[PDB]
Amino acid sequence: TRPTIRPRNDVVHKQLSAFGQYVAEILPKYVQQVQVSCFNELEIFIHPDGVIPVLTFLRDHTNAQFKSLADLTAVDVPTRQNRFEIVYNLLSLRFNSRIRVKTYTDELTPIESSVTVYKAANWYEREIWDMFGVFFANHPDLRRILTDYGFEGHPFRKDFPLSGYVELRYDDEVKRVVAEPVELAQEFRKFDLNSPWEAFPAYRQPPE
Amino acid sequence: GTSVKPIFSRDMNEAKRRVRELYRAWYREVPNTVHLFQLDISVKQGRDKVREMFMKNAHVTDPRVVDLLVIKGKMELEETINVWKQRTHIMRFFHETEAPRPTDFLSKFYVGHDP
Amino acid sequence: SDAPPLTLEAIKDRVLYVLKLYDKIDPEKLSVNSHFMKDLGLDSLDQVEIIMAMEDEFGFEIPDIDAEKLMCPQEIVDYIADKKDVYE
Amino acid sequence: NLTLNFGPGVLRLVMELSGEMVRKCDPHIGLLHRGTEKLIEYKTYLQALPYFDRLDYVSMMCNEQAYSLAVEKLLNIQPPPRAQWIRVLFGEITRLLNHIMAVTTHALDIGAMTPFFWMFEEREKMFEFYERVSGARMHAAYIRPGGVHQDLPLGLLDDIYEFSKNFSFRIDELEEMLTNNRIWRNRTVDIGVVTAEDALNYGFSGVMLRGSGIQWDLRKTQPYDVYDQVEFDVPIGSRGDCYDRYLCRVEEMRQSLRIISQCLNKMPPGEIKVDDAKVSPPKRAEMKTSMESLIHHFKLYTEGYQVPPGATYTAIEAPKGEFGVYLVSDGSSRPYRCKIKAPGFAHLAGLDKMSKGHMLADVVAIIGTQDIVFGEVDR
Amino acid sequence: LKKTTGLVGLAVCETPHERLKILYTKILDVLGQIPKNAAYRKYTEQITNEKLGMVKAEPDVKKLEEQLQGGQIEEVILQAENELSLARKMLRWKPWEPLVEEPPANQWKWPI
Ligand SMILES: CCCCCCCCCCCC(=O)SCCNC(=O)CCNC(=O)[C@H](O)C(C)(C)COP(=O)(O)O
Repeated sequence: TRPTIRPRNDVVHKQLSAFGQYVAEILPKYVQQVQVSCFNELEIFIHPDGVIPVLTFLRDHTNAQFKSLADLTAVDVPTRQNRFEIVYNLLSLRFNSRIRVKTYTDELTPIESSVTVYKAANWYEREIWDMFGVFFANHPDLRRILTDYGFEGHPFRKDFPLSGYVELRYDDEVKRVVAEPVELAQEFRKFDLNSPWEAFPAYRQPPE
Repeated sequence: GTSVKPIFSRDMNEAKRRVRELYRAWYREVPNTVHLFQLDISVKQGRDKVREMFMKNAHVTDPRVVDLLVIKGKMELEETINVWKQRTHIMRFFHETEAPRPTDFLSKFYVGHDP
Repeated sequence: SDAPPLTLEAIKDRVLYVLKLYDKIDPEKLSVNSHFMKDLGLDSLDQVEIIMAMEDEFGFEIPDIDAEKLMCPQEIVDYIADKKDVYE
Repeated sequence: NLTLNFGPGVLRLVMELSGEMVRKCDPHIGLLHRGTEKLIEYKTYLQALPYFDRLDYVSMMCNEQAYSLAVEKLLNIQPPPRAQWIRVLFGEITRLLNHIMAVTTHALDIGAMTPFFWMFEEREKMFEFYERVSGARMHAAYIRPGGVHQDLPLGLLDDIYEFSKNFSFRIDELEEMLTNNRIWRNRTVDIGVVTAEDALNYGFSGVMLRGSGIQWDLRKTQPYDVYDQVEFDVPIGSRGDCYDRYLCRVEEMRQSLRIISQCLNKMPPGEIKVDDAKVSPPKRAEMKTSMESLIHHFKLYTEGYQVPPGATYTAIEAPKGEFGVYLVSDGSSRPYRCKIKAPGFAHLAGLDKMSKGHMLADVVAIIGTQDIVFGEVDR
Repeated sequence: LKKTTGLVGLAVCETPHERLKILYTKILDVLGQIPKNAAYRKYTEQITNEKLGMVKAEPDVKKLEEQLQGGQIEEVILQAENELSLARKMLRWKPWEPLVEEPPANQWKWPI
C-alpha cells in the first residue's frame, strides 16, 4: 500500500463494530442488520416501526448521545417491493462519532415523523415528501417546500422524467404566465457509457 | 389477506366521509377565490372545475389512495386560501392557451404519427 | 320577541323553494317525498351541495354524520323542525 | 395581529405581527430550486463536480473539496501531499472570501455600507488569485477527486504572501467601524439568542454552535487533508447572539490568516494529482506519446472512472457550517444518488424560533447572522 | 464556586453531588422494573452504578469532572435526566422483545 492508496484504520473499525453489536443487543425488536464499511462507517438497518424508539435511544442513552441530526434523506430504488429507503445521519459530539440508520417504505405506507426527537427533521421531512411522495404521520405541517405551487408529481423519483411534463412562458393574450406541455428545441442526448468487462471482481453477484 | 397499515381510514366509508368534507370546503371557498384573485371566471364554472377535478379520481377503490388524494387536495386548498398561489397558478386549471386536441381517428391521422 | 313563530308549512315552503332554485332538479318532477338518488337521478355530491344550500338558507350548521341520511325533502323538513323546536 | 408577505438572494417571508412584535415568521423557499440532485444522476463524477461550485457560490473550492473527499473515500485512493496543502490553502482563502461577504452584507443590510466597498477590493484581489490558478474568477472547478487540476504558476505564492501580510489592517479598519459602535451593538446585542441544547437539537452547525459556547469544529475534531498539521484557535462565544457571532467571524478571519501563513511556509514539492491514470488523467505529453496514456485519457474523458459500489456521508467545516454529501455509487461511472447537506437549510428552518418576540427590524439582523445563500438551501 | 458554565441556557448547579445521587437512584429504581434478561437494563445498571460509585468516592467537583469523563458536572446532570427519561420511555416501549418481522427477500441488497 504505497502512496496512492488510502490508508485504513483498524481501531475505529473495531470500535464501530463493537458499538454496532451493542446497539443490536440492546434493541433486538427493531434491528435487522448492522454493517461497518471499509472506510469506517457504521449503518444500522431497522424495521420501520422502530424509527422513534431507536432514534430516541441513540439520542438519549449515556453511551451514545447522538445529539445532532446531520441529514435526513430518501433514496428511490424501483426494483424493490418497498420502493424508498430513508436514511438518518447522526453525529455525537460527546464521543466524536457518526452513525447511520436506514429504514424502508413504499408509496402508501406512512412513516412516523421524528420531529419530536430532532427539531431539525421538520424541513427535511417536508423535502422528502416534496421529492419522493413519502407521507410522514404526525408531522406538525407537511406541505411542499421546494417545488412550485400546484406542481404535480415527485421529481426525485426514478420514473419522473428529467425535464418534467410542463414548461412556463408568458402569454400576451391572457397577459400572464402560463404552463404548457414541454417541447424542447434540442432533445437531451442520452449516452450509453457503461462498458462491458466488469471493473470490480469483489462485488460480483452469483450467476443465479 | 394482505394486511396493510392505514393512513387515516379503516375502510371505504371513512374515506368517502373525508372526501365529502374536502368537497364541502372547496365549494365554500370557490367564491372567495374568484373575488380575491380578481379572476375572470364565474363562481359557477369555478365550482364546475372543482367537481370535474373530483370526478377525475372517481374510479379509485383503495382507501389509502383515496385519503392520500384527500391530503393532497387539502394541501392545494391551504395553498389557495392563504394566497400562496398567484392568479397564474389558479388559472392553470383551465388551460385557456392550450390548443384543442381532436380525439377523432382521422384528425390524429392528419396531424401526425401520434396515436 | 314579537316576530311570528316558524311553522312546518313555512319550513316546507322554504325547503321546496331552495330545491326549485337548484338548477339540476326541475320543478315539475320534485315532490316532498321524492328521493334524491333514484327519483331525481342525483349522486352524493349534488346531495352535499343541496345540504350546503340548506345550511345557508336556514342559518345554521349541519354535521356530516347526520347530513348523509337526509335523502328526501320531507325528512330534511323533519330534521330542521327537530333542530328548531316547533309545534306545527 | 396582521399578516405581511415580504416577497421578491431572493426569499419570500410570510409573517404574522401583533403591533411591532413578530408573532410568527414562515420562510417560503424554492425560488432557486434548480433540481441539481436529479441533474447529477445524468453525469459522470467529473461532469458532476462543477455543480458544487454553484451550490454555495460564495465558497466554491470548499464545496469542491467536500465532493472530492467523498469521491476519494469511495475510490479508496488518496491525493498527493502537495495537492492537500494547496487544497487547505485555497480553502482558507475561500473562508476569507466568505467571511468578508457575510460580515459586509450584514452591515450593509443594517445600514453601514462603507466596509462593503473597503473589503470587496480585497475580494477582487482573491478573485485574481482564483483566476491565476484556474482561469476563472469564481466558478473555478479546480479541486478534483484526484487532487487539483493544475500546479500553481511560478509567481503565485509570492503574491499570496504579499496580499496576506496587509489584510490584518483591513480587518482592523472593519473592527474600528463596527466592533465598538453603539448603534451596531444596539442592533446586534441580545438579538437572536439561541441556547446550546436548542442549537444542537435544531441541527445548527459552525458559528451557530460556537456562538452559544459549544466547543466544536470539524477541522479540529475530524481533520481532513493536512489540517492536523497546522495550528490555530477556535473562537467561542458566550451569549449566543448576533454580536458574538460577528465577533467569532472576525476572529476566524484572523485565524485563517494564521493558517494561510503556515500553508505558505510548508508547501511541499511533488505532483499535484494521484499517480493513478485510471482515476487522474495523464499529462498531455504522455497522452501524445504513450499508447496506455492515450487510451486512459480517451476513456476517462468519455466514460469516466468507475467507482466501487457503496454509500458515504462526507462532511467538512465549510465557512457557513457543516457541508456534507451523501453519495451512493452503484459501481458505474455515474453516481446513483447525491444528497447535498447545506447548513443554511437548518439555519433557515430555525429562523422561526430565533425571531420569537423581536421587532420586524431584527429579522433582517437574524437573517444576516444566519449567513444564508439560497443556492445551497434550494439546490 | 464557578459561574457561567459557558453554554447558553445551562445554569450553574449548587450542590451537584446530591442532585447526581438522586438522579442515579431514580434511574436504578426505574431500571428495576425492566426484565433482568434485558440487555438495556444490565448495561445501563452497570453504567449507572459505576457513575454513582464515582460520585460517592469523590467530594471535589473538578476532580469528579475529570474522573467522570463528562466534564462540566451540569451537563452530566443533564445527561442523567436524559437517561431517566429514556429509561421510562423504554420501559413503555419494551424493545427487548424479538424482532417484529423480517424485511423482504432483497430489501437491503446493493448494488441493485
Ligand atoms: C378553482 C380550481 C379548483 C381546483 C380543484 C382542486 C381539486 C382537489 C382534488 C380532488 C381530491 C380527490 O381527488 S378525492 C378522491 C376521490 N374519491 C374517490 O374516488 C372514492 C371512490 N369514488 C366515489 O366514492 C364516488 O365515485 C364519488 C363520486 C367520488 C363520491 O360520490 P358518492 O359517494 O355520492 O357516490
